Amino acid sequence: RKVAYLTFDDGPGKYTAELLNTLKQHDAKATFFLIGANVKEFPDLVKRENAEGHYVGMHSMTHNFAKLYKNGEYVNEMKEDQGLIANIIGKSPKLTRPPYGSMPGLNEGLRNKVVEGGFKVWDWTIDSLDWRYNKMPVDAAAAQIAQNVLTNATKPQEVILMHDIHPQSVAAVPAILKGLKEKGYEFEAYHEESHFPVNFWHDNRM
Amino acid sequence: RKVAYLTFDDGPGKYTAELLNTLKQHDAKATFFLIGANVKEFPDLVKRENAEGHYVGMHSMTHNFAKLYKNGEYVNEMKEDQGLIANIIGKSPKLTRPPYGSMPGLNEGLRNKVVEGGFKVWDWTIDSLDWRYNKMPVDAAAAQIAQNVLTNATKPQEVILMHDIHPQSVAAVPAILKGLKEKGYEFEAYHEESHFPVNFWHDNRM
Amino acid sequence: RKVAYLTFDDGPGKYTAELLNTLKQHDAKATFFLIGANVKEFPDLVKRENAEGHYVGMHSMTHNFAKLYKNGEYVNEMKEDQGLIANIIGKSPKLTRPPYGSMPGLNEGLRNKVVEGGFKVWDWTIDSLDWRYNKMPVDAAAAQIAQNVLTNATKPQEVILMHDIHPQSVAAVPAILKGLKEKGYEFEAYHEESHFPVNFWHDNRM
Amino acid sequence: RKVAYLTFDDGPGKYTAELLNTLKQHDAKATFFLIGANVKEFPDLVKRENAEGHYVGMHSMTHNFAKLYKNGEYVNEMKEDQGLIANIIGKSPKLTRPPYGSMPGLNEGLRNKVVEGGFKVWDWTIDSLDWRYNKMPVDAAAAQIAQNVLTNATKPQEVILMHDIHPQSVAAVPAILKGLKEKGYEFEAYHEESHFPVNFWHDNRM
Ligand SMILES: NCCCC[C@H](N)C(=O)NO
Ligand SMILES: NCCCC[C@H](N)C(=O)NO
Ligand SMILES: NCCCC[C@H](N)C(=O)NO
Ligand SMILES: NCCCC[C@H](N)C(=O)NO
Ligand SMILES: [Zn+2]
Ligand SMILES: [Zn+2]
Ligand SMILES: [Zn+2]
Ligand SMILES: [Zn+2]
Repeated sequence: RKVAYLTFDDGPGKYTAELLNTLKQHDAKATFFLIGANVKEFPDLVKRENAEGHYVGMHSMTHNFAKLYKNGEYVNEMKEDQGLIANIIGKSPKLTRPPYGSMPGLNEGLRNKVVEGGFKVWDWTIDSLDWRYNKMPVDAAAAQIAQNVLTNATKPQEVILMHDIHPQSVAAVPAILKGLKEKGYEFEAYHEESHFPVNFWHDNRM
Repeated sequence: RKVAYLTFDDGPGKYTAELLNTLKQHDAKATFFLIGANVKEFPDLVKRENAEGHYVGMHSMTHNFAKLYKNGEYVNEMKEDQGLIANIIGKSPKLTRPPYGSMPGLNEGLRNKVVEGGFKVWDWTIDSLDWRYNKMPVDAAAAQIAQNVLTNATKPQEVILMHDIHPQSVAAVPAILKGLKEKGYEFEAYHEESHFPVNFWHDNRM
Repeated sequence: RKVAYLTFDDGPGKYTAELLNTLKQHDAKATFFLIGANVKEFPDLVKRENAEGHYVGMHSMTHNFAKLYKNGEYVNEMKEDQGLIANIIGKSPKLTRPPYGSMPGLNEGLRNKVVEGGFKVWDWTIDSLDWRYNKMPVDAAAAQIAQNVLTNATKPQEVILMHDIHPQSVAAVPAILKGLKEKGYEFEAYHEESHFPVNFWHDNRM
Repeated sequence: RKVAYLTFDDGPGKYTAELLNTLKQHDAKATFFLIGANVKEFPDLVKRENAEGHYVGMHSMTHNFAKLYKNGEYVNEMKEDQGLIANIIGKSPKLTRPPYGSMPGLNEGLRNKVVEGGFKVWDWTIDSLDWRYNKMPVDAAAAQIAQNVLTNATKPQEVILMHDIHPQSVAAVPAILKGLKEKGYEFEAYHEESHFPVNFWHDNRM
């Protein structure tokens, strides 16, 4: 069967509640990788995301490339983010989504620490390219983003990269949600017990 | 709708003519990001690149991370470079390719200065890793470099990072051209009028 | 009669146990040259290497070129490393593998002292270059590293240089083990009584 | 048809005349790559080799790995050696044979200088392994060396690596001369107008 994993990064943000409504209204479950600072200021949205059956994973504290990878703080930031999230939803998530992807940032050393810290790493198989259409008219932008993901949806499993801190991104989702549904896809959240590898390194320990 | 953008960096140099010839035989256009000192040493090579339908953009004067980013010479160096190139081909190009990529060197300040200067910044979506294959037979280095490229071309647009200043890179170009062409790609040069953002910062102003 | 001597340097490490299993699974014997710091921290892995029919040789304490060769600490470091290994496996190995190879580091003075100390020296006849392949997907890297080795196996004896301290390296070994066996090689460990010279200096006293 | 290019390195030496006799009486042509100091001390042998129709190439001045490749003195030494030989045989030879082979020593920069200085570079396709049997009974040693090349001779063109500064090598030559002669090989010397590439880098400019 075809399963589609919508993933949303850099949240929560001010369009997240509209997204959570749009998703719920189509009974569609998704995954959110949250930044620590946005977890601090939107505890409600965090609690709601988990409450409406979506997976709530980490996307670090600083979203800073040099700190995470060059200064080796990745796993440390993923753990601190994990704590903040656990304080709200009462579970300690294991799935991380690397800021800027894992390639080339997540070197062999840091990949051991992730494995040793108990974390998984997910990248994506489709880039919605939503960041291109920023600060542009929302509906035109969103329609293009929609077509971006739909025409690249070909494989039995797909992990789609989006950003709910962008209006054109959240606006893109309704057209994506059932356009993908007719191609036979279903919209699941990530489940830890059903982990399968999706990382640029093809590193199957994560 | 598929378009491959071969880009070659740190040229011109002693293999560039052989590469320019390979490009010509295949009627393939591409893009060159030049270092200022090589602009001055091989001024006729520059002419010919632009004369055969390739884009000529800048890749700095010093290629020195500390000077470019920590000290913020970037926009200066790309301007100086631009001037040299203009004096030879007439055009003042706008596109720049950052040494060592934009991430994390081009901070928001420099990025502001870039867009303020009218300049533009390209990174890449495929890294051929061509320059690292320098301690094996050239023909075998070229085959692994071609394979790297051919097996990552998937998106409707691909910006392929290469260097025309290593023999194994230029030797890879024939295999790469034939392979991608099998995959339905066209080999156009960058066009100024037809710009779309391609950078690690996801900053669509540049 | 064709024999392939897989040698693994700078271990033991965190992929070593998995390497030991893959070896064991193909009924294959190999050689390990160990650094002093890792013999101390992975003593079990050392005993297992020996216990499972592999040769356990030295690869110094510091892996530092200036201390080993410029300051002449080579024989000292190999002796200290020898002591550490013997406290674990109960025999004092004589074969050493020079960090960075013997050329040009092991000058005649040090080569004389090596000879006067009872030590043997092995360089290699095939460089897998496996450690250089740390910036691509691990399976892709392993396949190219396999290719490197398979295409250079031409002589009845081949001493292949690898590193069991990198993920892409241990992943390459299955394809190497299957290609070379198909090319007719057998995978033996170094035996001290059967010593034959393999060094860049063509010095057959080592 | 089959042609065998016997090449002898590091000479001339004290068995060179005995080899030149062994060659002449078997109506056999060869190639000698000479060290500058041995050219200085054996002008007769140098003159004789050319006078008797063999090719006389360079093998550098110091035979020092670090000087040649790391300090980039390779081409300088081949030119200084070229001068010495030209003063004897009245022509300036173009073919050089890299001490310790060209891999990895002859990097891309140096391969350009060799190309720009007008030099060619030959490695070999067969290593006689003659250095292993040094200071050993000449008779046994020579027989093994003879077969070493014989068991590795399969291709229409073969460049055998030998050393006429060793007794066991020169003694091996008679037996080699008859194994190859039976396989249909002919023993021609290298001649410059018929140059074809034989180098570990597969750099076909050399
Ligand atoms: N607005 C996008 C900035 C960062 C994009 C990058 N792909 C990432 O870290 N997504 O979570
Ligand atoms: N190993 C240093 C990186 C150099 C390559 C870099 N990607 C670049 O600027 N190419 O043009
Ligand atoms: N310059 C890289 C050093 C690694 C290769 C070297 N031959 C070695 O020490 N192996 O153990
Ligand atoms: N007696 C062997 C010393 C040098 C061997 C090496 N293969 C070489 O440079 N031959 O010319
Ligand atoms: Zn992000
Ligand atoms: Zn560059
Ligand atoms: Zn080592
Ligand atoms: Zn030599």
